[PDB]
Amino acid sequence: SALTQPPSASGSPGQSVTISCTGTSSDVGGYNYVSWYQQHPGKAPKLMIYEVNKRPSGVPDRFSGSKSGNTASLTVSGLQAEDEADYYCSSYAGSNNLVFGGGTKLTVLGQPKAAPSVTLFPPSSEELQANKATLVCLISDFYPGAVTVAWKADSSPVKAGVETTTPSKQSNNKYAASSYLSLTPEQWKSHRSYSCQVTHEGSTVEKTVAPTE
Amino acid sequence: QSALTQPPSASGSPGQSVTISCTGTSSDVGGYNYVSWYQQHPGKAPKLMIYEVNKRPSGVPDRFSGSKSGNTASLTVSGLQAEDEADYYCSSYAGSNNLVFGGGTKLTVLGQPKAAPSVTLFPPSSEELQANKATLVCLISDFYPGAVTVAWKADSSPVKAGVETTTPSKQSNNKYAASSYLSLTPEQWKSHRSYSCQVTHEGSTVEKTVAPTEC
Amino acid sequence: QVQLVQSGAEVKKPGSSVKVSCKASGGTFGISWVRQAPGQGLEWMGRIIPILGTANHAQKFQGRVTITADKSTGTVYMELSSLRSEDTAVYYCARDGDSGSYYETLGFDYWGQGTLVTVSSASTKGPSVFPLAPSSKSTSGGTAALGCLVKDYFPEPVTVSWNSGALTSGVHTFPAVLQSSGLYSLSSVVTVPSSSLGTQTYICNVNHKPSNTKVDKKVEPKS
Amino acid sequence: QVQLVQSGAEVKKPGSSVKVSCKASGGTFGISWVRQAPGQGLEWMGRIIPILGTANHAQKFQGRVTITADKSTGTVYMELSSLRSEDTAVYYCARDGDSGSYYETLGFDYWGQGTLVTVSSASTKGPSVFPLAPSSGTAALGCLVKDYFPEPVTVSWNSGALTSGVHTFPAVLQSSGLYSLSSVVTVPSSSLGTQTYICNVNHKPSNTKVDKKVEPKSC
Amino acid sequence: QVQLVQSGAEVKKPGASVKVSCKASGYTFTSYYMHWVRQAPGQGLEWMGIINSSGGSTSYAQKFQGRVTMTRDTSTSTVYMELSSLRSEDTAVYYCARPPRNYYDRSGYYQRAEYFQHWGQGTLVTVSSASTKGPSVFPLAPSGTAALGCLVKDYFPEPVTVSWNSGALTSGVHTFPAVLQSSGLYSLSSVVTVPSSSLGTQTYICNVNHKPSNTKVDKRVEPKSC
Amino acid sequence: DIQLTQSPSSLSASVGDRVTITCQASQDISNYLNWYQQRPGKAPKLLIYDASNLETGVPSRFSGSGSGTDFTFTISSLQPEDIATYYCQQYDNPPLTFGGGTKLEIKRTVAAPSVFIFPPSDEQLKSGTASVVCLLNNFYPREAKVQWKVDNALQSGNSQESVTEQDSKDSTYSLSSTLTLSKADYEKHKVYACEVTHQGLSSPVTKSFNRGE
Repeated sequence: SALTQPPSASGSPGQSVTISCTGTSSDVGGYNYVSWYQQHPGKAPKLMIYEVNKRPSGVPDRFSGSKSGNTASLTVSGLQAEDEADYYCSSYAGSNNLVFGGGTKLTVLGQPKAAPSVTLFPPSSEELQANKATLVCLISDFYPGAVTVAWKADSSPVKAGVETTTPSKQSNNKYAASSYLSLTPEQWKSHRSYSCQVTHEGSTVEKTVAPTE
Repeated sequence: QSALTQPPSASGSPGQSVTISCTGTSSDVGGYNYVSWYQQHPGKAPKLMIYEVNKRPSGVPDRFSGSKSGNTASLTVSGLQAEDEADYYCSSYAGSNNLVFGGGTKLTVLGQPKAAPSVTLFPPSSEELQANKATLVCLISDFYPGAVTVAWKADSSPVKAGVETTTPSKQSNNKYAASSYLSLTPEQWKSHRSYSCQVTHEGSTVEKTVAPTEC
Repeated sequence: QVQLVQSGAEVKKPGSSVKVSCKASGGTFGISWVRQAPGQGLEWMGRIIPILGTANHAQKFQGRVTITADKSTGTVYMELSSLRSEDTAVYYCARDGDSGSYYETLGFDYWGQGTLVTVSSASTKGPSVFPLAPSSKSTSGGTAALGCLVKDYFPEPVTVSWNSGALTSGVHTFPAVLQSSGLYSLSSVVTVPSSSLGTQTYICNVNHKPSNTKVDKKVEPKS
Repeated sequence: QVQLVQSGAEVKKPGSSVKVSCKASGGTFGISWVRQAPGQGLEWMGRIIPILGTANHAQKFQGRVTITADKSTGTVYMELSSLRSEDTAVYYCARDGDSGSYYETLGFDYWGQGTLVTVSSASTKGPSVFPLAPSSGTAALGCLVKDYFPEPVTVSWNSGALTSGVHTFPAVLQSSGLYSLSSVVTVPSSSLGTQTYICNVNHKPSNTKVDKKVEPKSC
Repeated sequence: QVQLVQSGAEVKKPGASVKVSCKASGYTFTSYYMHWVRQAPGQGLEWMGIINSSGGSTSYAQKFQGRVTMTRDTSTSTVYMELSSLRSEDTAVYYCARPPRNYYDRSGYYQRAEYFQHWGQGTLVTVSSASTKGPSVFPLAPSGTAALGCLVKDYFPEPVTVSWNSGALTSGVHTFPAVLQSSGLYSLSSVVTVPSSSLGTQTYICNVNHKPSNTKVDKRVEPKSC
Repeated sequence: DIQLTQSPSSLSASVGDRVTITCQASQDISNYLNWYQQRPGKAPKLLIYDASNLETGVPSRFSGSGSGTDFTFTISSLQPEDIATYYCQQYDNPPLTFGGGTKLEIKRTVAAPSVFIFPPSDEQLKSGTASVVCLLNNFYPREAKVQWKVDNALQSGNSQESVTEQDSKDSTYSLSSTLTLSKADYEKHKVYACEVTHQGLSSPVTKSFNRGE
C-alpha cells in the first residue's frame, strides 16, 4: 500500500539484481529523499542507501541506488548468500509524511541444498509428574526453508496434538523449525517408540525415541 | 516419507530369541525384497548378517534368521550370547538410486555379571613438570554396568576444577572403560601430601593415591 | 559509541496507553520512530528533534501519538494511546543525522533493538519450564545436546539464557510456536562437550517479563 | 584375500572438498560408500560399478558427491564438496557382490576400516606426548597424548611389535576443544630392565611423529 | 499464615540424585532468601546453602560445593534443591527455611538477619539399594478404659503417616517409631486409649499413608467377639 | 568455619527447675546467635534471635544472653512441654553452623505402665506371618523389661521393641514389643504371655491369652 515494490525479487551470485520502488510525482518522482533499508528476519533494519545514491560509512560498493522518473532502483552487484533479506524503500511524501514500501524478499538462487539436522527430545520426568507429556522435534540448518513433519506411533501416523512452526531463517542463512507433539503419559508409556520424520526435497530424516523405566 | 523405524532398544536373555523389527512403507520394504541387516560393535566396522529378506552370507551363524511380513522386516537372533551385544541396522531398497538405513537397535544381552572397576592412577611426567604443566591420569577398565562417578581429593578435600572425565565406552570384552584427567600446575602438585582418584560404582568405591617423588 | 538503546517489552489491554523510551548514546540530532507489525512491513510514525522542539506525526496517528524528550536524561519517549489489536507491533528508534549538521537525510542510520508491544484482551499466562535431558543418542559424538522447553506461555517474548549468560557457545533458541490454544511454546538447545556432563552444572534461565516469571531449571542426564 | 583398504585421515575447512579412496583387493563387482556420524547411525551415500561405468548418489547429496574410479590403479575415489559441520563422520567402503554375478544384493559383504573426515574451522594443534611411568608383578606402562586436534592419532608400541595387553583409551574432548588420550600396556615387571618400551604417536593432520621411552623414574 | 510445604519422602540408590521441592504460600515469594538445612538421623543440623528467590543468585557451603544445586520458580512460588552423588551419609531429612528480610544499618551497612522463622515439614531422603514396598495394615483389637491399635507391617522406606478418624482423634494417640526388621523392611504400631463406653458408640478408623508407595489404607478397628 | 560447642549434650531436670545451657563459639560474634527448639519428629522452632531477643509467641520463661564467644540460654521454670533438643546457630560469618544439640528430659515421679496384649489378626494369619503385640502405656522411668513366654517357654531373638519419646503432657513413655512368628510355629502352641517388670511394679505383671479365643 502507498508504494509498489515487487514482493519477490531474486538473483544469482555474481549477477546483479535490480529492485524497483514505484511512486508518483508527489512522493518519489519530485524529491530526492529516498532510502533503501535491508532487514534480516528477526533483526532491526539497516540503512543501505539514503538520498537516492548515497552509501553510508560501512556499506559495500555492491549496493548502488538510482532513480528514474517515478521509480527508484537498488542494484546489488556482488551478490552473496548474506544478501538474502527484506529490502524496504522509504521516501518523502510531503512535509510531515514519510512513506515506506511493502518490502522485497531478495532470494539468492545458487545455494546448495542442505539436509535438515533433526534432534528429538522425549518428555521430562518433571512434565510426566504433571500428567502431561511433550515430544520435541527440532530441525535446523536446512535449505530451502520447506520441510514436512510426520509423527509415527511405533509405525502408525499420529495427526492429533501436533504443533509445527513455520520455517524461519537462521543467522547462518539456513532455516530452522520446531515441532511439538503434546501427548498424555498413558499414550507415551503405552507404545514401543515414537518417531519424528522430516521430509526435505525428497529426502527424509527419521529420529526415534523410547521411554526409560 | 520412505524412512525406516527401528525401535531403539531391544534386549534379551541368553539362550532366548530376540526379534528386532524394521518397519517401512509399501514403496521400500513392503513392495520389494531387498532388505539387509548389519551388526556393528561399538568402534568396529559394520558386518553383514542378512542380505535379502532371508539369506545368511558365508560365515554368519544359523542363529540369525531374517524374515518379512507386510511392511515390517524382522531379524531373529537365536541362542543369544554375550557377543550379540551390538548395534543392529536395517537397510532397504527405496527406489532406483535410493538406499535407506534404519535408526539402529542396541541389543542388550541380559546375563550380566556386575564387575568391579579396575583403576590405575598415573602421576605427572618429569617432562611435563619441566614444561610448567601437570596432569593426573585416572584410567578405569573392565567394569559393568557402564556407570561410574569420579572424584578427586587433595589430601582429603574434593577438587572440582580442572577435571575432564570421558563418557563410558564399551570395550571388546563387553565391559566398559573410561578415563579422567586432572590438569594441575606443578605448584599445586608439589604443594600437597598426596592426590587421590576415587571411583564409585554401584555403591562400592575404589581409591587410588599418588604422591610426588624427590631426593 | 553511537548506539540507541530501546527499553520495554510491555503488554497493554486494548484502549490503554503505552510509552516506549529510546536512550541515545553519542551524538544524535533527531530521533524518529518506525513500527513494524509482525510479518508485515515497516510504517513511519513520527520524528522529534530535541534540540529544536519540533515533532511530527503520520496522518493516521493524529490524536494518538505524543513524542516527548527529556534532555536531562538524554532520552526520548513515544506514547501511543487508544491501542487496538492493529497496533501489536515492534517499535524501533532511528537516528536522523549526527549531533552536528542540522540537515535531515531521511535515511535512518542507527536503529535500536526491537520493542514488542502486544495489545490483547486475553490474559497473560506465564511459562512452564521443563529440562530436555541428553542421552547416548546425542552425547556419543564427543558433543552432547541439552535443552529447555518453555511451554504454554503468553504473550511474547521470553528470554532464555544459560548459566546466567555465562554460556553462549552453541546456544540455539528456536522460534516460538503459536498453538491451537493461542499460547506460545519454544525450545532452547545448547551443544556442550560430553566430558563436562559430570563436572559442570548446566542451568537454563527463563524470563517472562509480562508475567514477572523467572525460572531456573537444571538439565541433567536421566538415570 | 578380498579385503578393502581405505586411505586417508583428512581434515578439511568448511566449504572445501575432500576425496577419499578405496583400494579393492580380490574380485569386487561394485563399491558403495556409507557414512556414519560420531554416535549417530549409518546413512547411504552412493554406489559405483567400475566395470560398467554407472554411479549413484542419494538425493540429499545431489551436486556434492562425485564417485570416480581408475581401473589402471584398481582404486575408487569419492569426492564430497561444500563441506559443513554436518559432514564430520566416518566413511566406509563396501563390496556389492563378487567379481562375477552382475547382480546387486544390496547387502555389503566386506567393509573397509574407518576414514574419519573432521570438518571444522579450528586450526590443527598437534599433540604433546608424555611417558606414564609405573610405580610399585604385572606393571602398567603408558603414554599420554595431550592437547591435540583433531582426531585421529595412532599410538603403537615398539613400532607395532607389541600388541599383547595394549589398551588405547578413547579420546576426551576437553572444555578447551582439544582432544587427549592415554595408551596403556600391561607387561611383566621382570622385563622392566631387560626390554626397552617405546611408544610411537602419529598425528597425520599435523604431520607429527613422536617416539617416547617409558621407564620407571630415578633419584 | 505463612506456609512452607515440601515434597514427599523419596528413596534413591547410592550415587543417584534427589530433588526436594519447597512450595511457599502466604507471603510474597520473591522478597525473601530461602535456605536449606539437612539433618541426619540422630545427628544435628547442618547448613547447605542459600538461594535468592528473586534473581536466582546462589551460595552453597564448601562441603556441598559441586554436588548441590538450588533452583527457583516464581510463577509457582517454589524452590528446588538437588543433591547428586549420594552416599550412605546423605540419608537425612531436608528442610527449607525462610529468614526475614536483610536490612540496611543507619550508617548504610548491609546487616544480614539470618535467623529462621519459618520452616518446612521436612523431606526424608533414604539412600538405599532396597526396593520400595507397600505396607500391610492390621487391626489390634481390644478385649475402665481400653486400648486399640493399628499395625503397619513390611513397608519401605520411611516414613508412614498415621492418623485416627481422619485427624479427629489426637488425645491419647501414641504412634511408635519404626523398627527395621531382619527382612530389611520397616514396621510400626499406632495405639490409642479410649473409654470402653465408646467401644460400641463411636467407630475408630486408622488412616495409614505411605507416600513413596502411593498407598493409602483406612482400617476400622472393631472388637473381635469370641 | 566457626565451631560451636554446646554444654551439656544431655540433661534431666524436674518440673519447675531452672535450666541453663551454654554455647561456646570458636570466634567472636557479637550477638549473631540464635536458639532453636526442635521437638521430636517436628522441625526446629526459633525461640531466641540475636542472642537476647524473644521471638514473637514464645513464653516469658525463656531467655538468652551472652556475647563474644560465650552465650547462655535459660529457662525460668521448666514446663513439661519444653522437652526437646535445643540448638544454637551463628550467622556472623558464612558458613552458618549449629551446635551439637542438648537433649533435655524431664525428671518425673515414678509411674507404673498399663499393660495390654494383642493377638495376631485373623487377616494377617492369611499371609503366613503372625505378630503378637505387647503395649506398655504411660510409665516412667524409661527402663522396662519385657519377656515373651510361649507356653511358658521364653522366646528370644524373635521380638523387637519400640519406645516413644517423652510425652509433652505427663512426661511418660510407652513401649511396644512385637513378637513375629510363622503361622506353623504360631499354631504349634496355645498360651501366649507378655511379662512386664518395671520399677513402679511391686511384682511382674503378666498379660496372657489362649490362641483362638
